[PDB]
Amino acid sequence: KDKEFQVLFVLTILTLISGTIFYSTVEGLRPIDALYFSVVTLTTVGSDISPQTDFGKIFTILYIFIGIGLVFGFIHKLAVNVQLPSILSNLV
Amino acid sequence: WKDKEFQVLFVLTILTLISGTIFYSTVEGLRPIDALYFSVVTLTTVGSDISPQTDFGKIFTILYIFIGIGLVFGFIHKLAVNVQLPSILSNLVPR
Amino acid sequence: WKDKEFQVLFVLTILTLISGTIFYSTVEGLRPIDALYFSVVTLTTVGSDISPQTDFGKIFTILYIFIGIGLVFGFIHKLAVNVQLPSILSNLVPR
Amino acid sequence: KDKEFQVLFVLTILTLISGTIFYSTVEGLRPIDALYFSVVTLTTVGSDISPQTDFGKIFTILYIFIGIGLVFGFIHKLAVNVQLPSILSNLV
Ligand SMILES: [Cl-]
Ligand SMILES: [Cl-]
Ligand SMILES: [Cl-]
Ligand SMILES: [Cl-]
Ligand SMILES: [K+]
Ligand SMILES: [K+]
Ligand SMILES: [K+]
Ligand SMILES: [K+]
Ligand SMILES: [K+]
Ligand SMILES: [K+]
Ligand SMILES: [K+]
Ligand SMILES: [K+]
Ligand SMILES: [K+]
Repeated sequence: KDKEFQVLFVLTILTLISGTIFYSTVEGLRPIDALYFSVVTLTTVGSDISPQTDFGKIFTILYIFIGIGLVFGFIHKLAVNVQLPSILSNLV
Repeated sequence: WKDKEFQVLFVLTILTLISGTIFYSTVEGLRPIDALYFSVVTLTTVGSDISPQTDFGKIFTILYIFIGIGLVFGFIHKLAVNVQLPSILSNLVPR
Repeated sequence: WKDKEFQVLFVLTILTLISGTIFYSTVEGLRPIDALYFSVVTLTTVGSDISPQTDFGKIFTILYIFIGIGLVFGFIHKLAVNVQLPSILSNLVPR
Repeated sequence: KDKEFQVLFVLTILTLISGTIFYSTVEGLRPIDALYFSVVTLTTVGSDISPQTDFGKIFTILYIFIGIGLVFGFIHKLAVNVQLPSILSNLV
């Protein structure tokens, strides 16, 4: 029972939905490719493509500053939840 | 204005991004918007789909990376703790 | 063996990298060494020069990123504090 | 006077030298491009190329695990030293 995790999850999903909508409508990517671009951008993995429109470039700059902190907060909380069963099985 | 460290990191981040925009548009021939995009994705460690083509560009980018990552991520951290986190919390209050 | 959290993160990291090696060599057709390279650069956030071409590959990679980054960086942190830092310190002692 | 910073600097330079030597001899890159590859790898910015030899791929995997922590420790210490004059000029 972790409302902090639940809220971070919601915020992450909503942020990825917004990017998917944006890149699929403004940059003309298939939904899966718009989601992929959004994910590799906010996780800092990085893309092998870039936006073609000035609007898309500006959006991506702002999207990084809006979303990078949240995404890494979520990744951290996710890691705690995913590794804890193994830690506890190896402890008590 | 309450957190002076945040104020400094913000100004330094803006100046760093202006410097990169000027550099890449002059030396690497990018349009200013593409030079700003390149600077942002580089200093946040996202990475661009392109890379510098000139030796000057490569050397500058190495130095810009080392100095710039620390500042931009210091700014992102302060933005998260001083702006985004309080805004999220406020927006979760039932009214 | 003294730090059980480090032990768990190490094993989980190895299993995660084996899973990626198997996945990318089967679904994306990469040689195993290229699948391992891709998995490593992806989960450390370095990023590859390539990207998945199949929709299965794209979906898997999104999930692998979210689960894998946290584990691999947990491992890197533990490796730094429990192995690399004590080794550096020991190697700086005049004898 | 910061021996911690001095040591991190030395370790970083030696690590970048080793990568420059490796990628310029094994992967046939010009020195500047071997240094660039080493830097964007350890800082996690990422490269638009990859090693062509199996030896180079294996080396890069190990190089990441050997060097990423040190490089980020250095980047942090560098940031403290670079921003402190501005903070202090804005304070005392
Ligand atoms: Cl178990
Ligand atoms: Cl422009
Ligand atoms: Cl192979
Ligand atoms: Cl001053
Ligand atoms: K990338
Ligand atoms: K690329
Ligand atoms: K483009
Ligand atoms: K990239
Ligand atoms: K990165
Ligand atoms: K890359
Ligand atoms: K990257
Ligand atoms: K990159
Ligand atoms: K290659």
